[PDB]
Amino acid sequence: QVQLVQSGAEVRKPGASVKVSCRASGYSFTGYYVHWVRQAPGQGLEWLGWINPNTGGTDYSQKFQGRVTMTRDTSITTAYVELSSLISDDTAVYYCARDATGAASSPFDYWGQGTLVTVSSA
Amino acid sequence: DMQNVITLDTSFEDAKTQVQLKKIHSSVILLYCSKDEAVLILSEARSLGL
Amino acid sequence: LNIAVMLGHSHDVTERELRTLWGPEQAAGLPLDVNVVALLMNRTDPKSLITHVCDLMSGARIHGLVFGDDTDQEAVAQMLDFISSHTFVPILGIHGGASMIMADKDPTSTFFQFGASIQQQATVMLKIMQDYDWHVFSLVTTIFPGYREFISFVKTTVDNSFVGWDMQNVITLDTSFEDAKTQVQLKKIHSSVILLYCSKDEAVLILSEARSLGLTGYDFFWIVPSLVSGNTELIPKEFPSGLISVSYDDWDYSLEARVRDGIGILTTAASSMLEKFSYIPEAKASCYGQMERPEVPMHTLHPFMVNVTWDGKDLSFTEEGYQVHPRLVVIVLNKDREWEKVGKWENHTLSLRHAVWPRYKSF
Amino acid sequence: KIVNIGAVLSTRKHEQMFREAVNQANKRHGSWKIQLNATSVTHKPNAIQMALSVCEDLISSQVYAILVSHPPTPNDHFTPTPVSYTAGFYRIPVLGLTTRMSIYSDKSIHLSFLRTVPPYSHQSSVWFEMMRVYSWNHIILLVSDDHEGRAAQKRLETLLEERESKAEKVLQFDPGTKNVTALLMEAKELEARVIILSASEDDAATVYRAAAMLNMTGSGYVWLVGEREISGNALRYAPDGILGLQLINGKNESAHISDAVGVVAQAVHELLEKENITDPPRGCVGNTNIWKTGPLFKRVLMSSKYADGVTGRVEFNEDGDRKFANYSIMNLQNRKLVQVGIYNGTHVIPNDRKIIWPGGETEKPRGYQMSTRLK
Amino acid sequence: DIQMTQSPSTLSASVGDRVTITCRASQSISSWLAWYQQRPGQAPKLLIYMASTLQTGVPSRFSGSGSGTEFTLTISSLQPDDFATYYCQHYKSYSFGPGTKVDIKR
Ligand SMILES: *[C@@H]1O[C@H](CO)[C@@H](O)[C@H](O)[C@H]1NC(C)=O
Ligand SMILES: *[C@@H]1O[C@H](CO)[C@@H](O)[C@H](O)[C@H]1NC(C)=O
Ligand SMILES: *[C@@H]1O[C@H](CO)[C@@H](O)[C@H](O)[C@H]1NC(C)=O
Ligand SMILES: *[C@@H]1O[C@H](CO)[C@@H](O)[C@H](O)[C@H]1NC(C)=O
Repeated sequence: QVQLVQSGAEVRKPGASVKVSCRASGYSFTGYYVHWVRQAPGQGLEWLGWINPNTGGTDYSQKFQGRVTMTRDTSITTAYVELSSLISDDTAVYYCARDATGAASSPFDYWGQGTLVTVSSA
Repeated sequence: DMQNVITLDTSFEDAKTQVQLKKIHSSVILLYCSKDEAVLILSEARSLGL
Repeated sequence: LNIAVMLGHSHDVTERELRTLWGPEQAAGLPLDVNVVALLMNRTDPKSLITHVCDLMSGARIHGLVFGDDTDQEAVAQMLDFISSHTFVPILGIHGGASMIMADKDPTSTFFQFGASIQQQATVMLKIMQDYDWHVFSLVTTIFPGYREFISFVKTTVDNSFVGWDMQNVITLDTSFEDAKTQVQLKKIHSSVILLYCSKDEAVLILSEARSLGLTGYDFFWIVPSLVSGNTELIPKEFPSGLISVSYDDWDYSLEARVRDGIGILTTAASSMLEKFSYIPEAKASCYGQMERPEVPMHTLHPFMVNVTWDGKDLSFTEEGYQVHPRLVVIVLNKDREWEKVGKWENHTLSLRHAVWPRYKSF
Repeated sequence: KIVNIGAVLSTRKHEQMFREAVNQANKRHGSWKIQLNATSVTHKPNAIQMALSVCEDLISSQVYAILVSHPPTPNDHFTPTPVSYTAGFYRIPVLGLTTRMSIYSDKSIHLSFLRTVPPYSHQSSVWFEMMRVYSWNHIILLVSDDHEGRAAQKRLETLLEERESKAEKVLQFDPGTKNVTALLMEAKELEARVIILSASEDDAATVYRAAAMLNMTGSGYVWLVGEREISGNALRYAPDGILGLQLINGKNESAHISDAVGVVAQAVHELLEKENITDPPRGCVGNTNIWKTGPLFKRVLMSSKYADGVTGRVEFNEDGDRKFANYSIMNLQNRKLVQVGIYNGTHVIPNDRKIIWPGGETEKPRGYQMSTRLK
Repeated sequence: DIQMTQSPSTLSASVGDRVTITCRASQSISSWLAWYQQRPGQAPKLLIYMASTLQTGVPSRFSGSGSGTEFTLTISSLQPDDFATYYCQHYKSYSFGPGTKVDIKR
C-alpha cells in the first residue's frame, strides 16, 4: 500500500528555519519523484520544488531560490525539506506527493496528510 | 625646444586625433581648450599612456 | 601498384584520368606499371568520403590515395588524416579543402599535404620584411587555436636571429567584438609593421578598428597569414590597399599539374620501396573490419618519402608532413581591390620579389 | 521546437541510466517542449563502423550535441577522434566526459570538441603550485616525445617563466624506447634533484626501473608523478616517496554525465532564448554546409558556468578544458597510495598525514644542492 | 512562465446540478493539464490527468474537455462530497490556478 507520512505541526518565529519530513512506503522510493506543494489559508496551491531520490537532483522555484533545501536518504526512504527566512506569509500546509519517473502523465497521484507550519511572533 | 603644435580640427573626431597625439614625444604637454574638451582630450590620451 | 585519385567537378573525369595515366609514362618508367583510377563527386560529406575509400579499397588493392577538393571546408583534412591513421593507405593533399594544413598529424597516420604550414609562412614573412628592411615588429593577435605555438616560434626566431627586429609589445586580444579594451591595446602600439594573426572575420573587424583609429596610413604596413587571404576572389572593403600576405593558388601552378606531381611522388616512393626491399606493398584485405588492434607487419612509406626527386623538382616532406620547398607565393592587395603576385619563395627557400615598394595607395 | 542530444557510452546499463537522467533533467519546471531527446550507441571497436553509425543515427536525428565517455576497456586508448572529427565537420559541438588525453586542447584539429575533465597538460599548473609552496626553485623535467608531452612541457615552461626561472634541462623520451639509461645517467650530474615525470605507463615503469638500478631514488631526490604514471603496472615498480597526483572522481562517468546533461540543457535553453537559430542538417549524406549556429553554441558553452554539478562548479576556458578542477595529492607510503593533500585551484592544502620522501627520510629534504665539483 | 486563470471564482449550485468550470492558460500547453479536488482540511485528490483520461477510482460523473489554452471541467450531477475546491495545473509549469470552490446555494 502506497502511504506517505509527514511530521507534526510546528510553530516557528519569523526568520527561523523549519524542517519537514516525508516518509514513503509501499513503492520504490528512488523510482518516483517527491514534490513539495504549500497552500496558505484562503489561497490556492503553491509549488515549491521537487527532489529525485535516484540521482539527488534538486529543482527549486525561482521565487524560493536560496531558502529551500531538499535532502533524501535511500536507507530510510525519507525526504527532508528545509526552509529558512520564514515570514508571516509562509504560514501554510506543506504536502509531499509522488510522481512517476520518465512518465509525464501522472501528476501527483498520491498525497500525504500534510504538515502545518505557523509563523508568528507569539 | 618647441615641437609641432597639435590642433584638434573637430571635437569627438576619434579618427585624426590619435595620429596627431602620437606625434608628440615630450614629457610636458600644454592644453588650450574648454573644460569638456579638456576632459575628452584627457580621456583619449589616457589610453595612449600620456 | 595501383593509385586512386578523386577530384572535383570543375573538369571532366575522363581527361583527368587519361593525363594522370600518361604522366608517369612520359619519362622514368617504373619497373611495374601503375594505373590511375579517377572518381568525381559533387559532395564531400564524411560518410560519402569513407564509403568511397572503402570502395577503392576493394578496387584491386589501391595502395595510394590522392584527394582533390573544390570546397573551403578544412575538416576534410582531418577526415583524411583519420582515414590514413587506421587504413595504412597514404593520402596526398591537393588544392581544395585539404590544402589547409593546420592539424597535427598522428604518428601512425600517413597523411601528407601539399600546402604550406604557418610555421614556414612566418619565416617567409620575416624574409620579406628583411627584403624591405623593416626592422620593427608588432604582433596583434586574437585568441585562435594553434596560434600560441606560432607566437612562440616567431619569438624564438626573432630572439635567435642576427637581424635583431625591434620586437615591441605583442597585442593579444581577449575576445572578438569586445569594444572595451581592444581600442587601448590597438592604440598602445606606435610601430609601422603589424603581423596580424586571427580569422578572416576577426581580421576584417581588426582592420575596421584600425581604420577608425587611423592605423592604415602610408607608413603603416599590414601583413596577414594565408588563412586571412585564403579566398583571393573575395576582397572585403575593410582591407586596405597594399595588404601583404602569402598564399598558394593557380597563378603559377594548376590542379592537373599538382595531381601529376602527386602521382609522380607516389610512383617514386613505390620505386624506392621496391629498390630497398624486394617486398611489394599490398593494401589491407578488408576496409576496416578487424577483431583486434591494428598493426603494420611491413615497413611503412614514411622513410621512403623523405628524400624524393621528381624530374628536378624535390618535393620532399618533413616529419610533420608538409613540403620542404612549398610554393607559398607572396601576394599583395593591388590598388584595383584585387590580389597580385609580387614574389615567390619556392626557389631554394629564397624570396625573389618584383621590388614594388609604393603599393600602399591612399584609397 | 525539438532538441535532440546524442550519446556514445561504454555500456548498455550506463546508457539506460543516463537516458533516465536526461528524462529527469527534462522534468525541470522551466522546460516545456522536448529539449533533451536521448539517443545512445555502444562504442564499436571499428572506427569506420562507429563513424557510419554516428552519421546514420545521431546526425540524421538532428543532434545538437554528442556526449562521449570513456571506453569500456581502459587498457586500450580508444580515442573519441572518429566521432569528434565527424562532429567538427558540421561544426556540431561535443562534450567529452572523461577524455584526459592532451590532444584535443588545440581546436585547429578538433574544431568543436569540449571536455569537462582537465587534460594531463593541465597538471603543470598543479606542479607549479606545489613548487611555489615547497620552494622548488630548481626543477628538471623528464617528458616523453609526444604531443601530450610537448603540450605539457610548453605549459610548464610558460607557467615557470613568469617567476623569471627556467629548468636546468629537458630530456625527451621516445614513445616505447627501453634503453633510457643514458638520459638518467646524464641527468644525475645535475645540481637540481627534483624530478617531474610525464610519460606513459610503460615509459614510467622503465624510468622507475632505471632509477632503481642507478640508485637515483635515494634521499634528497623528489619525484613528481602525474595521474597516468602511477596507475597500472607502475604500482609494482614505483619506489617509496612518490608525490603523485590523482583526479577526484576523475574516472566516475556517472557524475560527469550528470553534470554534462544539465550543462548542455542550460546551454540549449540559452541558445534557444538568445536569438534566431538554424536547424541542423537532416541528413549527413550529400550536405557540405556547416551549421550556422555551431559557433554560437560553442560560445555559449564556453560562457556557461554552473555550480549545480556534483563535481563543483563546471566551466570551460578558451581551450575547452575545465577550470578550477579539484586534484588530490597522493603520497606513496608502504607501496600504498595515501591521500596527503588537496588542490582546489591555485592553492594547495596539505593534510595532517606526514609526507615521506624517497630514501626512507621523513624530514622534508632540500631541492637544489651543490656538489663542489666544478668542471 | 504560464499563469492559470479559473472562472467562475465562486460557484453555488444545488445537489445534482451540473457544474462547469473554465480554466485558461497564458499560452498553448497542448493537453498537459490536470484537475484536482481538495476538500477543506483534507489533502488534494487527483481527478483527471492529461485532461482527457480519468484517474482510476474517480466517479464517472466528472469529465474533462478542451485543448490548447482553454480547458473545461464538467460534472454531470453534483454530490455532497463534491463541495470542494478544484484546481487546474499544467505539468511542466507546476502552476496552480486560483481555485474554484463549490458551495451549497443559500
Ligand atoms: C528520439 O530518440 C529516439 C531514440 O531512442 C528516436 O527513436 C526518436 O525518433 C527521437 N525523436 C525525435 C523527435 O527525434
Ligand atoms: C560516482 O559518484 C557518485 C556520487 O558522486 C557515487 O554514488 C558513485 O559511487 C561514484 N562511482 C564511482 C565508481 O566512484
Ligand atoms: C574541492 O574540495 C574542497 C574540499 O574537499 C571543496 O571545498 C571544494 O568545493 C572542491 N572543489 C569544487 C570545485 O567543488
Ligand atoms: C582554495 O581554498 C583556499 C583556502 O580554503 C582559499 O583561500 C582559495 O580561495 C580557494 N581557491 C579556490 C579557487 O576555490
